Amino acid sequence: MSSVLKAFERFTIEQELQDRGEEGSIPPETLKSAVKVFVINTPNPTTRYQMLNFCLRIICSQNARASHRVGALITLFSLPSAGMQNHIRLADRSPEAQIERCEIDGFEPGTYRLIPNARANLTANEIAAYALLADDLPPTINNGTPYVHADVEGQPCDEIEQFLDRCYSVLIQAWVMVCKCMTAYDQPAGSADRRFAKYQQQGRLEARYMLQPEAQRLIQTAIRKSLVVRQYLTFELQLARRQGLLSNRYYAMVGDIGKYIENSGLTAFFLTLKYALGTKWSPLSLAAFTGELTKLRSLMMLYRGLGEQARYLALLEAPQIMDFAPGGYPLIFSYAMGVGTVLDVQMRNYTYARPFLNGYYFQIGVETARRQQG
Amino acid sequence: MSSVLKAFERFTIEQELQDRGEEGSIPPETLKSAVKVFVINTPNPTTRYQMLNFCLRIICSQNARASHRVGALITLFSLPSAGMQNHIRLADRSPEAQIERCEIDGFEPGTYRLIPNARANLTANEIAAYALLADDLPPTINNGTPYVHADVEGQPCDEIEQFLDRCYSVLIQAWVMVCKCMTAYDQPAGSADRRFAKYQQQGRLEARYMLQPEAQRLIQTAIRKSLVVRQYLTFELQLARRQGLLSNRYYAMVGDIGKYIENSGLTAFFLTLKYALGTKWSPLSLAAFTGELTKLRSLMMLYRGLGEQARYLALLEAPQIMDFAPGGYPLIFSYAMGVGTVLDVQMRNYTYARPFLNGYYFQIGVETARRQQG
RNA sequence: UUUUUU
RNA sequence: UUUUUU
RNA sequence: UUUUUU
Repeated sequence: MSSVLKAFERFTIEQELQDRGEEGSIPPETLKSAVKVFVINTPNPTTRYQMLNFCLRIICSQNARASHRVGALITLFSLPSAGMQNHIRLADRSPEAQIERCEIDGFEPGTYRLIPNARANLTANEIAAYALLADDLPPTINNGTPYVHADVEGQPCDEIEQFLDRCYSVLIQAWVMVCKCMTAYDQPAGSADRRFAKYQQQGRLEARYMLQPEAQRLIQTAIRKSLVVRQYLTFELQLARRQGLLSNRYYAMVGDIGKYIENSGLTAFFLTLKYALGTKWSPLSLAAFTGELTKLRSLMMLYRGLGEQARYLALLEAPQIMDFAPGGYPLIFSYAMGVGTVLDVQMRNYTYARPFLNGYYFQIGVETARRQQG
Repeated sequence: MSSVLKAFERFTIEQELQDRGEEGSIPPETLKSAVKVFVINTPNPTTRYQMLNFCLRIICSQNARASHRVGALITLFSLPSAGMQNHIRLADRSPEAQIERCEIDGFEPGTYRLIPNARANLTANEIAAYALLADDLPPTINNGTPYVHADVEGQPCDEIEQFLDRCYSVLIQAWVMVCKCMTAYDQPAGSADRRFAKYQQQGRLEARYMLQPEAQRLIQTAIRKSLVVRQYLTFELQLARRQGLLSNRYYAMVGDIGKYIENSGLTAFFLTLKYALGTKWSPLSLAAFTGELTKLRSLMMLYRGLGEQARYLALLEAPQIMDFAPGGYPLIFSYAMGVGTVLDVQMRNYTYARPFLNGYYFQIGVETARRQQG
């Protein structure tokens, strides 16, 4: 019959799209750890280099609380700001944060101790705790500094332009690790290898401030296992896609790597799109099977409806990412892999063997490709 | 099925075009090095020749700060201005700059020292620093001067018209190096060879003021690794495409070389356009594969939407350049190369062998071409 | 009534 | 749940 | 990421 099929499609579409909710939903007000973020009123470049080393060590430290690592990351990714108050008021949106502003006047010389402002609210004890924290690197980190070349922490900085080189090499390493932070981990990544090669050859990444592979993996894990940091990263990426061609050097790098971050972890979805709705002959083989096809169509409507942040799924780990799973269309997925295994050799390195991979439809993908070619 | 394919196309288009943001986006206010640019109130041609040699040496110097090289380049490319204040207020737009105007009254005779104005704010110490900086050429630069013929720095200039010849030969060499500054480097470039031959034979380039190959490579690198300079270059090119046929000699040369600068580094994109959407028979072979085709169509919409500056991608290194990468359509790219390898012998010198180059589709390009011909 | 998979 | 490439 | 030609 026919009208049954039409009602079937309309039902699929509605049941998928109904998970939209309201965009301005203020979720339940849960427990939120108090975070202390460091703000520097006037642009003291030596203070900022000190703070960058401070926070990189905090994050690299092992005996640090999660709120400590979060204050560290939110201060670190917010150092290039001119007026840092109104740039931390950007993370202020995030519901899972109750940050308090720490008005830093400087560092006690030669040591990691802090020098608070007058209006700021700080006691010496927490300062000493921070100090004893800021020097606790794991034993695998060689030479007691996160960088590969130990002298870098010792290099003095009083000119804004050198601090900018240092800060930006640091942050580009950070974002490059964020790229595969939720997906590929505990593994030396050829992908991050190549992204680092590219950003060196582009002169944005300076081997003068390269970080050791283990410190890279460490900051990757440390940013993954926090959330307010990733909400702030998404705030930043959505600012960096809002600027025109005229931009800072920072936001430019931000967007350049965001072009790699976006659409993270939805690989099976997009590969199915590519090797079934891209190759003009897939319904030529899978024409009977409209369930998966309307499934995918619903998924695309959902994607576009989700908003601009739809690309930051695996980053924000919002619930919706479960939808696009390849379980919702295993036959078309098996065919898409059976195609990609011959229309690409690079894809043969994908974890495409799934529990629900149809063997015969993968075989049909293979044979269709080999007939297209042979 | 069909409606799946239609939704697929619409989704591709939207996901590509949504990266537009807002044209007037004022990015995050990051750290910006203070730049001192030299302004000459009244048209003193001897002062301007002195300043041109001053800045060319500064840029060629090795022990100079980045803010120094930036002040140098922004003064150099802004010497032909009549009222230099309101021509530096053009670079004033750029967010990554906080330039301060240096009201120069002249040079102390026989030396590189500067003579400030009354209202200007300058101390002797920075003047001496500038002086000791302005004479620090690398050892590979022969004869202690950037030019090939040493006497040129010694040639006195009091008449505007000679200063103009010198200045403009300098600047045309600069722009010719800018042409392949982000793309092809650390290599003697036959392209810059031919552009220099052309601009000599056109009488715009004067072998009297030719610069040595190594000094060329040096200024190329020095302009690449700065950004505010490239934002100012783009300001200039967008002024030079706004004048009619009636123009100065300067802006005319500017635009003439901009016709080579524009659409920089997007070569794979345009070659795919040329050898797949140019040759009227490519869908004749690749008709099934509509994914890449709608991909390209989205790319073109994005290009046109980006604005007039869309041609200055690799120059401005704005984030968007990542989009047009040949990774987003490897099969059509392999076919386009398999075609261009027979419909052109010049293209055989392109770095077309990519990791994701399909061998069989390159082979199909080759065979289709050889059947068209044979 | 329920019962596989994600 | 994730996993190739840019 | 880039890479031929004008």
